[PDB]
Amino acid sequence: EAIVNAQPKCNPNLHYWTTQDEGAAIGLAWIPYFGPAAEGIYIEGLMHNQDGLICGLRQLANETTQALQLFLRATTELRTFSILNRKAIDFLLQRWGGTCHILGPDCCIEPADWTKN
Amino acid sequence: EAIVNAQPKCNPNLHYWTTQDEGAAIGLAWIPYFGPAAEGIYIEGLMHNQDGLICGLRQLANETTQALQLFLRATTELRTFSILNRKAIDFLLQRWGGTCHILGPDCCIEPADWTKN
Amino acid sequence: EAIVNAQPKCNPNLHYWTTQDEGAAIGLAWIPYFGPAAEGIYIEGLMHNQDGLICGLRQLANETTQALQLFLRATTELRTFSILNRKAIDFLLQRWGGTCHILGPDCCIEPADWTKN
Amino acid sequence: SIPLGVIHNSALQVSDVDKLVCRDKLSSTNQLRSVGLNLEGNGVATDVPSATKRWGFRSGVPPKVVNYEAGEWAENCYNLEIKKPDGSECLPAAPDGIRGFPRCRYVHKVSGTGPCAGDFAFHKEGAFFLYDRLASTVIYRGTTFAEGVVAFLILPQSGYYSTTIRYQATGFGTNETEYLFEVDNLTYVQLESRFTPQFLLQLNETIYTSGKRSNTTGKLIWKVNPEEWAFWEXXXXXX
Amino acid sequence: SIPLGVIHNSALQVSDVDKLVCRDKLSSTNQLRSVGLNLEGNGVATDVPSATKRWGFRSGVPPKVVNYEAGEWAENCYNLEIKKPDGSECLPAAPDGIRGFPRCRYVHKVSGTGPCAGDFAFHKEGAFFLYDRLASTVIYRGTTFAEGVVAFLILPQSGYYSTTIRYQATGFGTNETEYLFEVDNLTYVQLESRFTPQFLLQLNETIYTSGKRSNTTGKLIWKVNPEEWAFWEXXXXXX
Amino acid sequence: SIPLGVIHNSALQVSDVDKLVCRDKLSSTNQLRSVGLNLEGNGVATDVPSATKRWGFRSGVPPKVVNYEAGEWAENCYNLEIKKPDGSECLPAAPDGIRGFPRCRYVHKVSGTGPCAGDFAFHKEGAFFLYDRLASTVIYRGTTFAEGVVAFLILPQSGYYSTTIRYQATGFGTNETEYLFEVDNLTYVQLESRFTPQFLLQLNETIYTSGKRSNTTGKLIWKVNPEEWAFWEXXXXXX
Ligand SMILES: *[C@@H]1O[C@H](CO)[C@@H](O[C@@H]2O[C@H](CO)[C@@H](O[C@@H]3O[C@H](CO[C@H]4O[C@H](CO)[C@@H](O)[C@H](O)[C@@H]4O)[C@@H](O)[C@H](O[C@H]4O[C@H](CO)[C@@H](O)[C@H](O)[C@@H]4O)[C@@H]3O)[C@H](O)[C@H]2NC(C)=O)[C@H](O)[C@H]1NC(C)=O
Ligand SMILES: *[C@@H]1O[C@H](CO)[C@@H](O[C@@H]2O[C@H](CO)[C@@H](O[C@@H]3O[C@H](CO[C@H]4O[C@H](CO)[C@@H](O)[C@H](O)[C@@H]4O)[C@@H](O)[C@H](O[C@H]4O[C@H](CO)[C@@H](O)[C@H](O)[C@@H]4O)[C@@H]3O)[C@H](O)[C@H]2NC(C)=O)[C@H](O)[C@H]1NC(C)=O
Ligand SMILES: *[C@@H]1O[C@H](CO)[C@@H](O[C@@H]2O[C@H](CO)[C@@H](O[C@@H]3O[C@H](CO[C@H]4O[C@H](CO)[C@@H](O)[C@H](O)[C@@H]4O)[C@@H](O)[C@H](O[C@H]4O[C@H](CO)[C@@H](O)[C@H](O)[C@@H]4O)[C@@H]3O)[C@H](O)[C@H]2NC(C)=O)[C@H](O)[C@H]1NC(C)=O
Ligand SMILES: CC1(C)CN(C(=O)[C@@]23C[C@H]4C[C@@](C)(C2)C[C@](c2ccccc2)(C4)C3)CC[C@@H]1N
Ligand SMILES: CC1(C)CN(C(=O)[C@@]23C[C@H]4C[C@@](C)(C2)C[C@](c2ccccc2)(C4)C3)CC[C@@H]1N
Ligand SMILES: CC1(C)CN(C(=O)[C@@]23C[C@H]4C[C@@](C)(C2)C[C@](c2ccccc2)(C4)C3)CC[C@@H]1N
Ligand SMILES: *[C@@H]1O[C@H](CO)[C@@H](O)[C@H](O)[C@H]1NC(C)=O
Ligand SMILES: *[C@@H]1O[C@H](CO)[C@@H](O)[C@H](O)[C@H]1NC(C)=O
Ligand SMILES: *[C@@H]1O[C@H](CO)[C@@H](O)[C@H](O)[C@H]1NC(C)=O
Ligand SMILES: *[C@@H]1O[C@H](CO)[C@@H](O)[C@H](O)[C@H]1NC(C)=O
Ligand SMILES: *[C@@H]1O[C@H](CO)[C@@H](O)[C@H](O)[C@H]1NC(C)=O
Ligand SMILES: *[C@@H]1O[C@H](CO)[C@@H](O)[C@H](O)[C@H]1NC(C)=O
Ligand SMILES: *[C@@H]1O[C@H](CO)[C@@H](O)[C@H](O)[C@H]1NC(C)=O
Ligand SMILES: *[C@@H]1O[C@H](CO)[C@@H](O)[C@H](O)[C@H]1NC(C)=O
Ligand SMILES: *[C@@H]1O[C@H](CO)[C@@H](O)[C@H](O)[C@H]1NC(C)=O
Ligand SMILES: *[C@@H]1O[C@H](CO)[C@@H](O)[C@H](O)[C@H]1NC(C)=O
Ligand SMILES: *[C@@H]1O[C@H](CO)[C@@H](O)[C@H](O)[C@H]1NC(C)=O
Ligand SMILES: *[C@@H]1O[C@H](CO)[C@@H](O)[C@H](O)[C@H]1NC(C)=O
Repeated sequence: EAIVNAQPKCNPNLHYWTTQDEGAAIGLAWIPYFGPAAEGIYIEGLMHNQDGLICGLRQLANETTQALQLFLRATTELRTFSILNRKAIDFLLQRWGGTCHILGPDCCIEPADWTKN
Repeated sequence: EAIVNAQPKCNPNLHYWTTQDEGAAIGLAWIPYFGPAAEGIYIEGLMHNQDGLICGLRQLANETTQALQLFLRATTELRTFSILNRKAIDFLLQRWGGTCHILGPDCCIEPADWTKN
Repeated sequence: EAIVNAQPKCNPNLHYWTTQDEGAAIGLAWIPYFGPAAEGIYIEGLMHNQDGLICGLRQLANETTQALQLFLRATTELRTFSILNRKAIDFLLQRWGGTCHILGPDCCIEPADWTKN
Repeated sequence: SIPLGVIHNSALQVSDVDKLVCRDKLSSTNQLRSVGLNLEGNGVATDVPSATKRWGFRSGVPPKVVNYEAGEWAENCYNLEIKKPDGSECLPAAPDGIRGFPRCRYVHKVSGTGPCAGDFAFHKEGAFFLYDRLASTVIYRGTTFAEGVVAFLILPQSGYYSTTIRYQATGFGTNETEYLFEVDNLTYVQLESRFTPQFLLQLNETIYTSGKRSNTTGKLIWKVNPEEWAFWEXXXXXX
Repeated sequence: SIPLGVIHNSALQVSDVDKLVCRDKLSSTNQLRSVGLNLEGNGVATDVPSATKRWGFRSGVPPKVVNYEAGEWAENCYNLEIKKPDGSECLPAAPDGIRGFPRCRYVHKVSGTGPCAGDFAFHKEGAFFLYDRLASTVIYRGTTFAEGVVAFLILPQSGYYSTTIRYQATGFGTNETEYLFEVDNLTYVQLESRFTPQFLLQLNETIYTSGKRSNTTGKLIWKVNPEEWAFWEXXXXXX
Repeated sequence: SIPLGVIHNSALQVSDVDKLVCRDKLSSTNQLRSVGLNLEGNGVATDVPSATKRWGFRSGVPPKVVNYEAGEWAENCYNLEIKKPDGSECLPAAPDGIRGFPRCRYVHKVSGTGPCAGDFAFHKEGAFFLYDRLASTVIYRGTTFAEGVVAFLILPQSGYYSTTIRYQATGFGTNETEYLFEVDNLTYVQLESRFTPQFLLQLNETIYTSGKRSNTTGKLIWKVNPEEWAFWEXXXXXX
């Protein structure tokens, strides 16, 4: 469905921290011996509520909790790192798990430029 | 090949335990603080030997052991959680690892509804 | 790009050790109780510098280090076992992550044997 | 199924597995992201008395940990050192590789005692304790964390200043818990929910500059006469 | 390659990688399942003397663990507390997150001594020790487990009662091992393979009700005069 | 992005994500391989004084580990037992499941002392410490390792003899480190970079056969008068 924000409040701005995707370091900063300590490996950013995304995210995370918790109850893995990779595999299985019927609704094959030939 | 049961005996019935796939809990049972203890997170089921599946499973597991053990000898991972995901990735690579030749035997693309157009 | 070897030296020969891919053991050697100890689970091989592969590998590994290190800085996983599986998933997403436009440059679908029909 | 967030028609939505939309393109794992969002942003009370009441001890439930890649700067964080009346630790040591939450404006360090009738401390509302890119279902001893939740989504194709506010607690985890804001090791201020972090900081500063600290060897406690907005928008008296 | 089970033509089969059948549809990871099946169902002897003879100590082989998602209710399980004659533990403590097998009708708790000429206890027939959704190649101290094997397959698109039977052992892991069924801390019954769990339970009950327990401070041992079906279908004499 | 090696036009190349070539076929995960290659093969100095100078102690950086599937037989390996002057260990014990490098012709076991002004020992050039199918960013105590780097690639669709050379060190990890080659527990030879492993072995053998060992209870140290190719192609004097 669509995400409906049912929280008492919503901070519309998002001051976020994360880690850089690669980001070839200046000179020798990539060597662990010379690199930054654990506290200084973060990049920061600011995101506003365009398209109401921020507030939606806050609801989305809330709504995720239940399902996530149930998953974590069923797993014997102490630390779970594989949710996103499993979701990517499921994305591929949804489209290409079976034979693709061209022009079908569950087949993502476009014979448009082949039609004009 | 086909699975041939070579065991001295076969319990044809399968009283099984497992964990629920999500299964949105009644009310607040999903919160770990309120949820069931480790001993009470299991669902139970009974499966009979239709199509001779049960007995076959017992052979299959037996036959798996060797291969599994060899795998576990070669891995440095203390706990292996990735066999099924690797098998899914291999399933996708088998079909879509290379270019798909329509009408070919190793291409799972059906231009049937496109043929009648 | 292409791999340019910029090392002071290159051992053109590669005396390598690894673990066998399955390799159904002779008799009962697959049982851990009877199997080899940790020190005797390796196979050995010798590879020469045909097509200049060996030297290239030595450069490739060197060139990988930076990127690898940055990755290991960003991850909270103590031991990373998933790089190759993630790369396979990325291989599949590159080709089949979106709808496939037949005859397009980013679609690996060949309607050749279907063209002659 | 764990919900997955996707941007459709200029709005975030939860994607349904029972619906294949070929328009969405997932070209690499870089498009997939896990996100941690603090309860602070939903308007929950962040004062120590209110925050602690959302946590409770329980046994028989194995702890669980899940990683997340990006997080939100927090106004309020918490760091607990709780022991039983006999001195045994109430919370487990942080497991290897679990560090405190990386961005906290105020770290509420609470030290005290409680019954701790449970092997682990869980969130009574099902939320998570957010650490450095790891979210746990339980509280670790002496490790800074924020209350938060995790979301998963598909992307389409000044400086940092931290201040530590120290508290003393008795009866931790019960309905008769008592809290003291610590000015120094012998000066304390009775605490209630009304006290905001900046208010506590200014109380401490004026107590120091006005000499109201304990100039004796004993413990001095201050109760304050009176004297609903979100942050992003020997006893004696003080009147 | 690790075999994968698939249902073809109303029968389970092992799928061959050297064969692409487009008919099979794997639409999600939910179709893939790992399964643990107990040796009990293959007809192996489950009495303690027979079961123990299938395990042995060995060094130089690192232990390995693999998870499985579903398991089978077990009639017989085992729980070992073995020490060397000098009192040092023979088996390693259970690693974090490894709990006992979740469904056992009878748990054969064995305590005793043996040489234990090996760093770990392995299955001599290559089988696995089944724990709670984790299968190990080695036995963990004081942790309930069942003997079993693991299978992997692709799906197509009363209550629980447990009873603990206690044993004492000497010379564990050798060809001269001796076992005693424990009635109480001072009453024991000589054990052999013929003794089924229910038979042991009724022996214990009649010994208790008939007063045949040790009414002294010494150890009393009972040998029984005599007095091949599967479950799913101071010495003295007792004759 | 982590580079991936692929064989194109009879030559190895780094594949660019910004280029889809449909000709490449990845039919199974067996085609993907991780490889460990020793710095030895790039021509780096392998003598203990030179090798140690490439490692250094640092704090604040969590250690990291990545696995690799295949490795190269090494001429030179290293095994460190370093302590501070007060006897506290300078390196952490090997974590569970991390064994020494599996193929070493010479293992340079170094024991001694140094300041060790850092929580972990890292490679100053960013290389990795190669263990048994695991590469770490830090050195583990008493565990044999080789200096190396890791590569990832897509495949297209005599015996083993090891010798241990023992050294003593003072001021480990500084610019005034001192090394002694150990002949026995009371006989030592002053060491410099010029000394190759076979040269040290023959020095030891001739010292033993010529009786130049310490025939007293004291420590005897030998300095040697003089008396750039790669391997694959009480003091006194010795002149
Ligand atoms: C996702 O987002 C939703 C919405 O924001 C959150 O919903 C909250 O859920 C919790 C419980 O899961 C609710 O807390 C409960 O409130 C009940 C009634 O509310 C009292 O307080 C409100 C003021 O907030 C008054 O208006 C009202 O009249 C009540 O006085 C209580 O009865 C419950 O009590 C239980 O706990 C107490 C504390 O120990 C015990 O003493 C009781 O015996 C009893 O066990 C409980 O406190 C909360 O009100 C909900 N908020 C809203 C706005 O609806 C989700 O929690 C959130 N998900 C996650 C994972 O964070
Ligand atoms: C998958 O399924 C198969 C079939 O059920 C199982 O096969 C069993 O394999 C084990 C060994 O791996 C076999 O055990 C061996 O038996 C040999 C001969 O059998 C004796 O016992 C039978 C009664 O079962 C008699 O009929 C026969 O005449 C023999 O007297 C023994 O010689 C072997 O001895 C070894 O171990 C003993 C015990 O320590 C030592 O004293 C010896 O020196 C020697 O080392 C061994 O015991 C068993 O018979 C097989 N069963 C069947 C029905 O074939 C697989 O094990 C199973 N896979 C897994 C992983 O569980
Ligand atoms: C991938 O492959 C490349 C190429 O082989 C490797 O490159 C080496 O990189 C390291 C540093 O990362 C270089 O070492 C540095 O050398 C500087 C100058 O070189 C001196 O030595 C050479 C002889 O090799 C002389 O010709 C020259 O005149 C210099 O005297 C030094 O100034 C640096 O000093 C730093 O460390 C020292 C030691 O503690 C300190 O005292 C200093 O204060 C300073 O901090 C440094 O030693 C090396 O020269 C490069 N080799 C080549 C051939 O270019 C990569 O390292 C490799 N990648 C990986 C991951 O292995
Ligand atoms: C930091 C990056 C390098 C990687 N991405 C990301 O992590 C965010 C970048 C922004 C937009 C996101 C949709 C993705 C959500 C975001 C986030 C972080 C923390 C809490 C909530 C949300 C913020 C992480 C994208 C590109 C960005 N430049
Ligand atoms: C428990 C579930 C929720 C999930 N599945 C499953 O685990 C079994 C459900 C049955 C049929 C399976 C083929 C799959 C094998 C099965 C099993 C369990 C233990 C030992 C052997 C076999 C039993 C697990 C499917 C759907 C079921 N309702
Ligand atoms: C050992 C195997 C069973 C598996 N493979 C492999 O590991 C190598 C076999 C050779 C060729 C490779 C391209 C792949 C690189 C190689 C390697 C090993 C160590 C350092 C550097 C390189 C050597 C591993 C392939 C097939 C081989 N027969
Ligand atoms: C706290 O809870 C206990 C539970 O029995 C109750 O007896 C007591 O009166 C409560 N006290 C307060 C302050 O609510
Ligand atoms: C305050 O008390 C703590 C705990 O005993 C102690 O570690 C700290 O040094 C004290 N601070 C001062 C300023 O005395
Ligand atoms: C309290 O005020 C003193 C004096 O300004 C200052 O040194 C100290 O850090 C303050 N304490 C806190 C917790 O802010
Ligand atoms: C001295 O002690 C008194 C009583 O504790 C206190 O009120 C005062 O602030 C202290 N400082 C002074 C008197 O300067
Ligand atoms: C047990 O095995 C040992 C092995 O040497 C042998 O000496 C002994 O006679 C055996 N005893 C039995 C009861 O088979
Ligand atoms: C039996 O002995 C065990 C081990 O010493 C002890 O823990 C247990 O309490 C005893 N039981 C009785 C009823 O004495
Ligand atoms: C033995 O019998 C007594 C008396 O009925 C009972 O209390 C006890 O639990 C029994 N022991 C076992 C191991 O069944
Ligand atoms: C008393 O002791 C004797 C000898 O141990 C035993 O046979 C009997 O069962 C015990 N109980 C009695 C006599 O009631
Ligand atoms: C070693 O480095 C220190 C760093 O201050 C310096 O004082 C000293 O002179 C150096 N010694 C050598 C042998 O280079
Ligand atoms: C040499 O010294 C070491 C360390 O004290 C000791 O373990 C070893 O046994 C000694 N070797 C001889 C031959 O005395
Ligand atoms: C040194 O020589 C003696 C005598 O040949 C030999 O026993 C010993 O192993 C040698 N030591 C080393 C480190 O090679
Ligand atoms: C005896 O001792 C001397 C002095 O340490 C030494 O040079 C010699 O090699 C030793 N062996 C002999 C004299 O056989």
